[PDB]
Amino acid sequence: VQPNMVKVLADTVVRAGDLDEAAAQEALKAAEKALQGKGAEFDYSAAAARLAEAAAQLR
Amino acid sequence: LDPLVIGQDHYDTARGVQYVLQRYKELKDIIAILGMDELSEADKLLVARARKIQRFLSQPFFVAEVFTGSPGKYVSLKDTIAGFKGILNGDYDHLPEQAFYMVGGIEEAVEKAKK
Amino acid sequence: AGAKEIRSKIASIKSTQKITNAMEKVAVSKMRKAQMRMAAGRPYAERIRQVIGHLANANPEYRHPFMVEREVKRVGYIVVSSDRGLCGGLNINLFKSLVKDMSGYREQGAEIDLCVIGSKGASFFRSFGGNVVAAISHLGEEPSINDLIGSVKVMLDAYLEGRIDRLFVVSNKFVNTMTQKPTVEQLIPLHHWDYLYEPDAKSLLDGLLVRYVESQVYQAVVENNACEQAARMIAMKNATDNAGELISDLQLIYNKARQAAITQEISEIVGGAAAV
Repeated sequence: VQPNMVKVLADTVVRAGDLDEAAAQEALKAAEKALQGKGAEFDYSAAAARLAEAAAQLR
Repeated sequence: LDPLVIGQDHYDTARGVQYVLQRYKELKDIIAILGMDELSEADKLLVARARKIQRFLSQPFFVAEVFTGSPGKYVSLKDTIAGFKGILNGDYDHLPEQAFYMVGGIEEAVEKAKK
Repeated sequence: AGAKEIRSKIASIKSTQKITNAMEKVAVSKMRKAQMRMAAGRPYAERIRQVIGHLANANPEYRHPFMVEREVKRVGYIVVSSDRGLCGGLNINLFKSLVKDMSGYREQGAEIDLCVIGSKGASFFRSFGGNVVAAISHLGEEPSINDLIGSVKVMLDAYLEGRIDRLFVVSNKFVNTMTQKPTVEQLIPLHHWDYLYEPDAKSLLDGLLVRYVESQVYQAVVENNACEQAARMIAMKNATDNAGELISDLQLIYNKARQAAITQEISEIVGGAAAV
């Protein structure tokens, strides 16, 4: 509130710990894992370059 | 193939099958390039019915038992009309596509689906 | 070879060209639907930022952990990606920028945690070995902010527990209908009258900041959807144009085959008539 303006910064759904925690546990559970990769791979760059050049031949 | 020679029910069933098959022919090439999921709700439903109709047109013949291994089937005009009207009207949208191939009358498709 | 099969190829490609031309207009319509949803989210976030800025200045006695930087070796990223394909380089250019910035931290000896939105991002980390800590996928073309609560909370708790030192969101920015720019944006490390602060000003801050980060992630997700439809419009325009070239090449081959068939038939008619 202000002397010449009023704002209600609403919520789409009730925000409470019992509802809030279930979504976080589901996000942790939904993280599919098949291989424990180091994240230090160089392959990302080779495949990115391969596809980026292919996308240029397409136009 | 005239309503004054075969009646309106047979004529409409025959033209209904032809309309569905003609529409599927122009959608077939799209699915091969973009896939079935890129089509509309109406097209997805129509393609499933067209593939069922296409298989329900098949029939084992007594003179062909030497090639097919399975026994021959004789299907009357009323049984034929009832089967195509049911597939066109959606009475078999729940049956799998494979249930209509080489069976005979429409009840044989219902029985094959359970196997 | 035969003039019959060439006509079938021309018809097959012409049927395909008709639907790719239709999909371009569909992508534009969905792009306009996304642009109005981007504009509808702006009046909330700008007011929360205005309130946060005033409260943090009016109450110097408290500084929320999000407003102070810890110079340590562990970082987090929220990656926004599409679920569907048919995009003219949208995910490829984004992953290229992600890998470019991630390498700076890998080389500086810092560890990295990842949060993933969309099936294309999940497939990239699943195939290359990324250590994803939270994931979500198959969201609608019109996403709801309540679906983001879980994925954002997992990333916020890790910062509050001191496990993450800095958090960034990676997504595409809508520069104009023809241009989508891949970007990495920081999140967590953010008139002379006071409010009455009915509940504790410190308590209000601890709540308003969480709503601000979620509103930034939601705006990034909605803007990425507008970029996805713009990338799809361009991709279907190019697919329509490439089909036109294939039709043109086949038409020249067909005309050459048409002329050869008439010439051969006349050779056979003249040859047979000369022997009779």
